[PDB]
Amino acid sequence: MFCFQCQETAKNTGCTVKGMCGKPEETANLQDLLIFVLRGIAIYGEKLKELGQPDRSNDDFVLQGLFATITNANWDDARFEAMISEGLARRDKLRNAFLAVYKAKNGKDFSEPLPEAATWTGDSTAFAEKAKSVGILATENEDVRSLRELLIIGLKGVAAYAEHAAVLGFRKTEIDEFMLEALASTTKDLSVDEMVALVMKAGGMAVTTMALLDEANTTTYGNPEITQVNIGVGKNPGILISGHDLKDMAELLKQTEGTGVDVYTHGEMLPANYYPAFKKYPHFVGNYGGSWWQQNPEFESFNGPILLTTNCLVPLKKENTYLDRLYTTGVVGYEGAKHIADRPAGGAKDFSALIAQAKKCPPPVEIETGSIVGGFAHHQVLALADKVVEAVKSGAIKRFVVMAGCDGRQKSRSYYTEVAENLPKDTVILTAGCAKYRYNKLNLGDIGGIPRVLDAGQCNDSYSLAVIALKLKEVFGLDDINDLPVSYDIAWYEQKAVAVLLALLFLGVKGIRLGPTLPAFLSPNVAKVLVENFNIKPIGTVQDDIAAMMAGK
Ligand code: SF4
Repeated sequence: MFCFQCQETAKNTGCTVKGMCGKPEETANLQDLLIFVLRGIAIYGEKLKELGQPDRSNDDFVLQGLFATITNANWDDARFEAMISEGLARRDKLRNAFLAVYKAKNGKDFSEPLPEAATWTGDSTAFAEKAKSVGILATENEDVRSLRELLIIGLKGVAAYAEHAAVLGFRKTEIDEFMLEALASTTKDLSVDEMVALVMKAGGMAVTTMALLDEANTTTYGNPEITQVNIGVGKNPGILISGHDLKDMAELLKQTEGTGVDVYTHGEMLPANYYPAFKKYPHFVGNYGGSWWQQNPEFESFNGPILLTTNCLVPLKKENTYLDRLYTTGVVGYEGAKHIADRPAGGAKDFSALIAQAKKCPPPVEIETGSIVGGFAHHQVLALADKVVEAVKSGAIKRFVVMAGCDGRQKSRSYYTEVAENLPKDTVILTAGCAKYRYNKLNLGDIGGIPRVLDAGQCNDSYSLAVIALKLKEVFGLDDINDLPVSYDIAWYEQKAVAVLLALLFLGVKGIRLGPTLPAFLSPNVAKVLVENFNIKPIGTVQDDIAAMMAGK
């Protein structure tokens, strides 16, 4: 196999036998075949737009197909076979529509050479073998491979956020059009300038999509606000909801109300605690456990059903017993886990089986007590702008350090904890995404009532951090966002984090430290471009990086 799209890729080079995440050969290869079929859809969908007859009927299928191939999203080979088969059928529908429109506009049959992604077909028995030859290693030039895969990796991150927006009824044609432009581009022979421009365009579409998801989430559930979140437990059976999808949360809360089953969040659902629409339910207890990579023992000890709305779902250990109460939904899949089907238009998912099972379960094991404070998204922080700016001006707050992003399991990640612990006491950490779990249960206190860790929310709520930085740029009358007293020490893990990074590069943020290692999918020459254009940096020692950041370097 060959996969290198996440931080934990083997030898920081590529997973070749079995993924470090657990993804086996067969699954990895099926994901490659799905992306190949998506490129085929893209080739005809882009041509139909160019002819003036765009067909948007595959928008959601494309988002969902890309999302299903994100790290720790979907482990169910039968789901990938179904998506490949359905993708071939959708592709051929687009092909036949394109052939007819082309013939009408040109007075002759289409006869131009097309990439294999546009024309190959087979039944599911053919998938495993074909999959071997249509993966990443089919592109041998290292710079073409690097810029095509960087584009697809950021694009999948954008697709995940676009899917959450779409679930909530928010869509923009430019996003779905770009999915096909970007996919199709990876079958074309393009100059380096053209390939780099597409990656930067992906960063601008990450800005568009992150803004759209921020609009979707806050229009539907309110602006996040300062909240103290219990991390202890109650004495009722519960359901634990994990991943990122807030509409699933809204429906689970409504369905569990009055049933005697409590709701708990996990992982990237912690920010559901911050939204006014959800704070109104008394049976919403708080947040259980820690980061995604700790979920085997914590899903076990939770005792009730667990609902994965998105990644990260990690394979069970052999001694884990919770498969019978593990539920997937959305693009998530796992062999042997019960899947909650998509809601129909104008309808709701049905979580009744989780509720019935919960009542047969013991209450959660308490693994810690106390609280986490959060809800500092853009409306809440701008509400405090005068106090924050006074603190800057008085020197009470010397610097902000953005430590947003995505966590993972490697030991080197203790760096982020150590940076948080060792930063001077007149600094404030800004965070979003599960990278927060390296430092959100410390006792760093506050500065004149402003907490020293400000959690804006999910990794997508890195959007709020950019909005805050742009506002402060204007308040301080600066010509360059980089001259703010803000440093960026971002942790990444999978493809959403990469989308966030590309958004920040599109916004002109330079000097970012990215870790705990750099992507395997940057060739030497592509790494150099990003260094020359954006001064991206690897992490160094805790003491060295703190001292450089405090100097604005
Ligand atoms: S998703 Fe990450 S750990 Fe899993 S196979 Fe790909 S690079 Fe390896």
